[PDB]
Amino acid sequence: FRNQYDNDVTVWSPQGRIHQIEYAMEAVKQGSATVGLKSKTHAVLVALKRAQSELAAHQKKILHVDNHIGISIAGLTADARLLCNFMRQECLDSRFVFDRPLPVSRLVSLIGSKTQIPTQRYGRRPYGVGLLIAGYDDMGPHIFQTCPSANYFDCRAMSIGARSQSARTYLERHMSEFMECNLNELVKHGLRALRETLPAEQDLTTKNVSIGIVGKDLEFTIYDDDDVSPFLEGLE
Amino acid sequence: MFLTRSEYDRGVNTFSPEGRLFQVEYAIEAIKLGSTAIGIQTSEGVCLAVEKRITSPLMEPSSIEKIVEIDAHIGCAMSGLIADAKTLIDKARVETQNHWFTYNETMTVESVTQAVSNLALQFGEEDADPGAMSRPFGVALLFGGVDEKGPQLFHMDPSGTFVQCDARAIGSASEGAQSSLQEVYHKSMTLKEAIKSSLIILKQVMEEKLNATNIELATVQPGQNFHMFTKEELEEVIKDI
Amino acid sequence: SRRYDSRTTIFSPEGRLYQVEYAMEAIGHAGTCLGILANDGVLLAAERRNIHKLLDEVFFSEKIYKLNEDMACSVAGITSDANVLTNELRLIAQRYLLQYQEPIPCEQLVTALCDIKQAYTQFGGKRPFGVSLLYIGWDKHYGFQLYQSDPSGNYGGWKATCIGNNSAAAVSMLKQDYKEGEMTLKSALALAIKVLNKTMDVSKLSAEKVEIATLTRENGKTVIRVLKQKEVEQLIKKHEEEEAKAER
Amino acid sequence: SYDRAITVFSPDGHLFQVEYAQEAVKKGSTAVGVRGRDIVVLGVEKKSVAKLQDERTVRKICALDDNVCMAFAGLTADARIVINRARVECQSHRLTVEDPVTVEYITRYIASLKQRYTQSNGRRPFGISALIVGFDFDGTPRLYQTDPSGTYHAWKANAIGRGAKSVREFLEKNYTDEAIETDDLTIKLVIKALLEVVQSGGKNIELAVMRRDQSLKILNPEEIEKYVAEIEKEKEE
Amino acid sequence: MEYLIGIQGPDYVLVASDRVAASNIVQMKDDHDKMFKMSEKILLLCVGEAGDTVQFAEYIQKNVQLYKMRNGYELSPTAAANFTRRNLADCLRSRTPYHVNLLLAGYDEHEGPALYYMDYLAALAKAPFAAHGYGAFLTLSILDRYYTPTISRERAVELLRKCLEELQKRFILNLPTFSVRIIDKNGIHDLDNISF
Amino acid sequence: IGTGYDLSASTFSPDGRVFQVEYAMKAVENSSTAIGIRCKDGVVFGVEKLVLSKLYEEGSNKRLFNVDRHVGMAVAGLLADARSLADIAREEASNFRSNFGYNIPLKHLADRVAMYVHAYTLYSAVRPFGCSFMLGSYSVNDGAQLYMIDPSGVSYGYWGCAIGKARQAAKTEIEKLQMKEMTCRDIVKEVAKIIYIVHDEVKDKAFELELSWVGELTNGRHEIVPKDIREEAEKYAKESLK
Amino acid sequence: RFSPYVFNGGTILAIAGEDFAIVASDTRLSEGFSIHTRDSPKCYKLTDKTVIGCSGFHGDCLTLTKIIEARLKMYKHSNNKAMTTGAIAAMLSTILYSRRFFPYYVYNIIGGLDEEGKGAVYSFDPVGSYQRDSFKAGGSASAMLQPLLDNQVGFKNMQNVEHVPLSLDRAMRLVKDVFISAAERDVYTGDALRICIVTKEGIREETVSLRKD
Amino acid sequence: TTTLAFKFRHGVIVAADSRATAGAYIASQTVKKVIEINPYLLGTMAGGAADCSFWERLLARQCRIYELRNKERISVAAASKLLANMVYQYKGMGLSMGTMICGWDKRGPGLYYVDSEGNRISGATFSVGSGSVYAYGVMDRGYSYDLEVEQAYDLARRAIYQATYRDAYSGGAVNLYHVREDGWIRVSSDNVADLHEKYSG
Amino acid sequence: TQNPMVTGTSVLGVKFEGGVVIAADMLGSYGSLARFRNISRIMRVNNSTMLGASGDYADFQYLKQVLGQMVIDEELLGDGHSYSPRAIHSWLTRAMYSRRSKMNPLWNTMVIGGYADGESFLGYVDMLGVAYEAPSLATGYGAYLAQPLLREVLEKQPVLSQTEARDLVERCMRVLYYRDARSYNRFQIATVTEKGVEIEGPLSTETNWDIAHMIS
Ligand SMILES: [K+]
Repeated sequence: FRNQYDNDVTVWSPQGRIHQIEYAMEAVKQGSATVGLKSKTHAVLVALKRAQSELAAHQKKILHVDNHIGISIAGLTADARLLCNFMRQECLDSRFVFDRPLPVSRLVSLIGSKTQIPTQRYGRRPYGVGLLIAGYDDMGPHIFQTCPSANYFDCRAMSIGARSQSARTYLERHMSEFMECNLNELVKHGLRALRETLPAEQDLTTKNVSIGIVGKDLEFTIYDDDDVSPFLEGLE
Repeated sequence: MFLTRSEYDRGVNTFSPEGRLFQVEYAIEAIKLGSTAIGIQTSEGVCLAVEKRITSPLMEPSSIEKIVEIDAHIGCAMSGLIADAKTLIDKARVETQNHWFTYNETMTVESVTQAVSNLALQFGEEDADPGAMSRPFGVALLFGGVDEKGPQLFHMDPSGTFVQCDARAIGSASEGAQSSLQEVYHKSMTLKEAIKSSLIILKQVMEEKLNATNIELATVQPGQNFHMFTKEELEEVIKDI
Repeated sequence: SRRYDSRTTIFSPEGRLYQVEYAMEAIGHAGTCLGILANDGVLLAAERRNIHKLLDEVFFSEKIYKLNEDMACSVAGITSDANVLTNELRLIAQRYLLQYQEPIPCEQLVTALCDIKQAYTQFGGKRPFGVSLLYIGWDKHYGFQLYQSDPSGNYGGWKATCIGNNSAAAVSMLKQDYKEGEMTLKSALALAIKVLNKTMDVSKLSAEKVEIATLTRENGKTVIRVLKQKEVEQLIKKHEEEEAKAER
Repeated sequence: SYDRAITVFSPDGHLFQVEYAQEAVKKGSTAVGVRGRDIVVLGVEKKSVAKLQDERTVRKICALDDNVCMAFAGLTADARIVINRARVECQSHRLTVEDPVTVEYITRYIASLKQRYTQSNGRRPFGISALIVGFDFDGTPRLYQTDPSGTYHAWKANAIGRGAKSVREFLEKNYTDEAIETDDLTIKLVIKALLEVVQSGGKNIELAVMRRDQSLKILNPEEIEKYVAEIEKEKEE
Repeated sequence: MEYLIGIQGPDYVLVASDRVAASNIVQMKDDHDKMFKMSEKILLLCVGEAGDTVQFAEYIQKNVQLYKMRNGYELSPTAAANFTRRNLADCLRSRTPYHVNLLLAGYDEHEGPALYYMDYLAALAKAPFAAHGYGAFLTLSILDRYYTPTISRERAVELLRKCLEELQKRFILNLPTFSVRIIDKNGIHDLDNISF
Repeated sequence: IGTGYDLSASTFSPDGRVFQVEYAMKAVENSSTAIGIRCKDGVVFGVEKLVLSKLYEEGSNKRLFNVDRHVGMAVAGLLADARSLADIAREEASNFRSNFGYNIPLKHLADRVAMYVHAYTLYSAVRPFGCSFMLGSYSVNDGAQLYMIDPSGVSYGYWGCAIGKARQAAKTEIEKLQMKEMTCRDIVKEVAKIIYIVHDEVKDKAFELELSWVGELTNGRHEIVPKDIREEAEKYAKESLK
Repeated sequence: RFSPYVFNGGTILAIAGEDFAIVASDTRLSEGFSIHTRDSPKCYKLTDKTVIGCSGFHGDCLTLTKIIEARLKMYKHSNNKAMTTGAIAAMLSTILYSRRFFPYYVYNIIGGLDEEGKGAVYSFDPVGSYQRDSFKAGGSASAMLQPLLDNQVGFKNMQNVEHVPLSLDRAMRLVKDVFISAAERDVYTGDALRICIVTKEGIREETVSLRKD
Repeated sequence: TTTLAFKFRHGVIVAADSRATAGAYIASQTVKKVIEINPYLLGTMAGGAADCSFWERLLARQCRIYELRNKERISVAAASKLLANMVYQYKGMGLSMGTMICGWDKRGPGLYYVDSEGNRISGATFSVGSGSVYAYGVMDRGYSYDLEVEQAYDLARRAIYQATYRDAYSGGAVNLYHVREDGWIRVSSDNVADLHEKYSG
Repeated sequence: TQNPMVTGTSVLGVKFEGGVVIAADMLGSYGSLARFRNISRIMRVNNSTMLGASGDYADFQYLKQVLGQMVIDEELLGDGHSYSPRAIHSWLTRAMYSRRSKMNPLWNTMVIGGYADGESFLGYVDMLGVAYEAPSLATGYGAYLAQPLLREVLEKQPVLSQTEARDLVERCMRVLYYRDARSYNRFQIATVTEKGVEIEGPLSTETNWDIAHMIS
């Protein structure tokens, strides 16, 4: 009858592909742009908060996960919150059992397994959300990207969401500088990458940008409308 | 294998090629069939208004409640399939009272909206327990109330996205009411002006003529609690239009 | 798997349950079973469809099932579902007896079995019980009773009804000929034989093709007795005489 | 256990299974309910007039409690199930809250049950619409209905089943402050509402009445005939 | 310890119960009613361990009322007694047993007057008269001495007052007032309390 | 060939082919090739791990897992399923050591994980794993072992194997080796040679060679190849590729 | 047989003020007629405006402290704000009653600033009942700390004395004095006294030494 | 611990002490033993303090849920039955809750006594606690349904004072409450040190 | 373990400048009987921490199995992060508390010693989950016999060298052998440094009996 390869997550296309995974990837691609970076001492997430209407406050996109780690969501927000709750629970469990912060890579591995589980069962659906995970642990600043395919990447900078390719191009051309940047110019690079996504008729304002930074001696802190101004001044 | 209809060729948790859950989009379409609701968050209160949509004169408007009380400091205006809104209202009330029981403090409006919104995509098939929901809630809710941060207004759709809105209109006439609220909203407008503006918009969008028995209006001020206006109290503002 | 699901417990676009309707067609093709409520008894008459002379018929009956001390039932439809339903009926009657130490009222047993059938047409995806039953009983509340049941879980108190092949014609004849509150056991038996004559048109109504059981009250004890071959033969012969006398 | 999603959202936001349950309701026998000053009246059409039937066993008006009673349109067996759960809930509420259930409470319970079947896995919606009538403890008469979708509203007078629209229009045109002045006027209003759709008068009407501090009373056929005769004289003039 | 008594006449069941609810050396209540009207013609006189009594009586009351509403006809006193016995016996070996001593008085159009006796083990016994508590020891001798199967209701009240006077004279506990109810073909009738 | 009988692993084609498993194999042959060669004193793995974007860190999306203190694992296909199977193999080895009190033989770990992946080739409620993987171990009392498990769940021992897009070319060039007589220090060099031969620089632009051996050189511990040895192997592979 | 609880000694004390809160505890950790460590402080920092003292079985003290920290993190994540002192007290009552039938053998005192900048001292029992107090002393030497605080801070049984408001300077001296007297008569208290002062700037922390044996 | 509650023409008076003991040690002299369940219904803390507090807080939660669902305020009988059922679910597990639930509902003033043992009895005069007997004494010698508000106040104060005087485990301040048709009011927090001077002349 | 079967006696531990040293004898006693005379009661959890356990040797073996497997999985991950001695102590405390709460205690009292990030760690944990850190730890009869000497040395001299700490441990174990009925002469000494964990044994402590002739 119908395309018979698209509805179920447990049905392989004759091309060796699962179309539900790709549709969840599209769900991520339809979300608003997020871009993250990392120096040798900091890992910054800056997100382009999108507004439903001119009278609606923009969606929160950076979410706290632990004392030392944070995420930037892009996709289905309910899936994002469920996965964020799982991350928070794992971090709290690690602090309870071992009295140490949970390493970022192991947390991302847990996320990968948890999101792979629905990839293989009937009735289940992939987590239609992509997460930019920036955290700081003993192994220096970390930034991670997780896809609905349950495949996660150890990045040096990444942008996911709508019109992400321009931000990725900017990040690629300016990768060589990020390591030696300080926090201010690192978040300036992030803001430039995020601006590369925006159309010609809009520019960054304190309303539609949020910044989350985690570093060597820095609590993970989400910077909001008023607090974004010191990072915003000096771009163009 | 015949007589099978394409109504159930897809699962509930299936994505469209554009990456949107089919059931969520269909629930959003169902929202556009509900009664129009309007909410405005001013600095001295939050007002919520909704048309009753009385089908026949034999139906008593007092029974058809489309605005409810989560607690003394939170309200909720509902549009869509009002039958599905009651589960979410009960969950919100339970969460508010649990928060008071555990912490001895009023639960933040944002926290209540978040707690209710987590239920939105908690639906599925055999993968879950027998008590699991089978379909998304066909209700959009306008949570409004006062808390430590001041007057707050929120909007939750079946997708589970909850967003803070200065002035939001939901229901059949969402687009026109939203354009009008764009035209009328100022960040420093008073609660009386908010109430009058909301009733004006409802009159503009309602098919029935605006009167004291075919709308419901409620306010949540930083002082007094959630308050439902009545006759002899809604005429006093309807007359001005 | 949704692909192979038959969707038994769903609604039709026009608002009807196809599975119940199909089971009802199956029952309508099944053996004729009619019951008549009399002033001093209630009887079940059932066409036997397996007439082949290599059958033994060891048991008490082939259509009439004794449900408790004070009640009996017949079946039109699928025999195996009939067996599971009659076992469940016996369990329900004995559960009331255990709980209250008194016989179960007939309508309560009918209601319990019909509730089970409703459960099978409400949830679970299982096909309904394609069995329509025909209950006869007695209790200290409403006296002699006759009850019909449907696969959908519907039931009705009837004073004369027929389920099975040629049920409509039998119902029409019963409506024409049943006398309200004035029908004795012998009158009801004669009417049953007459109705079965015009219902089993092809089979010519031998006494080997019908199973009749009467529920009467004797000395405060209910007696459910399957009519013997001799006396069913006598009933048939009397009806033949009456039919011949009609020509006079 | 069966866990398929029977009721799912269709395009344009319709729940087809609920609409089909409503269609099944539309094919049920007409049921009318009117709320008076000191009496509440329920009336049902009997298409099953067949004379070889025990009228007691096919009653479509059931007493949920001493002060609440209901009439239904749609599937009979689903109505039996809902009535049984409503009676159980009435008695449970009377144990736990010490007082008799208000009409709106059992109406909310029935509506919630129907809505839960609308949204839970592996069961179809109840194909019944109800008319829950009764008196509150404070002596205020009430009248509600519960559609298969689970929405419940309060009505001064309503009709469910076939000819609901016709009887609803008749009640709209004939429900005034004078038409419910006395008990007999309410009885005649309900009978007149049914006569707009029933094939023949009297023989196809089941009419139960509830008044203050008295249980439900099933009006016998003789009373229905005498009332219908009274409407006949009233219509002559 | 609480007190119950029942006297089955030819056409009635006279039941009386003390009204004292003490939870210490002090009596907290002096107008306690330990009779439960399960139906229009059934009374359940429940005594025993606190909490269990009210919960069990209300459970049986809910179920009897549900039977009435579900069927349209009341349970007979025999049927209600057997239902009560079945529930108590089922809970006997459960994790939450009910420690209650019961008297089930009732009238039926056919069976006539009925009086039933149930101990906390759920041992049912139809008796012409029965009693519970430590006052049963003092009063059952008088019941044996003076009861006859054809006792009138006025003579039954006199005999019951004799029993209560015996309690007042030779029983340590102070039970000043007793409720009195009679179940006749007309239903449950409240008689004047016997006080001292 | 299909369109009616390829909807579930719980369905047989008219000619007895489970098409879903074959589609999983189709998935695994569209991934970068991972090769493993067994020699006298261990097994050396090799992966042509493609770098999809240069924004990734060196070492992202590793395809050479470490499932127990003495067992390695090379993967091809979907990486999510590869990681899930790596965790399954880790859990199997952990349970074996907990119950029987010693290290799991690779001949048993391969069988256990192969049966686990076979359990997903039978039911309509699950889907076959889209990853074929290799396992390699060396113990003094059992020698060097190399096994492959594919989505069907078949386990065979190999003196050398390849999984991915360039399986055929990699096997053709591996056969030219005489691995039965060689040692790990040379097999790593040859594995780099094979990976660089089978790689195409025109379709997939860039890749980083990920190597790891387990053997007598490492006392049975499966370790990533030291950085200097990887540099020497890549130098030899580039010079040979001329 | 097996006894899950051992009394590990330790005394805690909290005094609330107009703009401060003092929480003090000994560092002695004991078991039977033995000393485990002389540097086990029993005052834990929850927020910048809350410090909790735990005395009793040390295992339950540690577990309860970690549960409280996890719950503050949960509340901050869910509601995007820190947990006020009264909310912490109510949550601790609920947590303690979560194990009513296997009670924590922990005596709890929560001292910190309320939302109006004043001191707040909340006392607890093992099963969870709490009330707001001007001052409370818990642990082994509670019976020896409490009467003197009643006489001085509460000014009870004292006539013709003006009820001077309590200051930080006098409260610290009184805490030090009551603990020096407690060590001289209670075998479980001593080896150090850690005082935590909850003030608008933050949590200060002193340590005064008192006798070892 | 002594608490009392009695109904009269102008509501129900609730009075309680403020002493909590752990053995012979006086843990606190300022225990608030009248649990303000909600502005229209009071509670009493007698027995295990944490038990009464927790279960009456759950009662408050359930009552507020009831008011939200049903749009009408819960009756004293319903709240008492809720508490009795909740506690009876834990029979024999060691709960030591004994409470007097007070309020004014559509059936006039309401007073119920609920304990962990399972009792639920209404009444016009109740007093639960260790010093409950000394409260019964003078409360019964002074009670009359036609009492004035001031006379009822003084009766409750004197009853709690005498209970404190005799019982060693009862003492502290005499908190007194008055439940009227529009809620309850805290009238006094008199200390027995001052009451001794008032009553000794 | 509601009742122990074969029990190990005191386990010692003292911090020093550059690591910690823990000593425990090689005996598993079945009550009074000295059944198993060469069992090792010191575990090398990883390169940075070690664990000496008194109490039931069966529960110690189970916990040794669990910890070893956990360290194996940690090494399998191969992501640089490794369990600190503090992390092992916290996990051990949580495990023992969870086991007491289920009324199935692990009848061990354990001494965790480690050296990570240039800091010496000495940790205590018992069957009831009581945990703390001290410069010197003694378990069982060592707390009454050996711990006084450790404290009287570390109070005067807060920091000890490796040789001083080793000598003090040897003296304390000599005292324990003198005055503990469940002691054994043979014992091991394990030290953590920057170099790792080294276990030396079977060591024997010299004893003096010259007061035998005095007693008459
Ligand atoms: K001391």
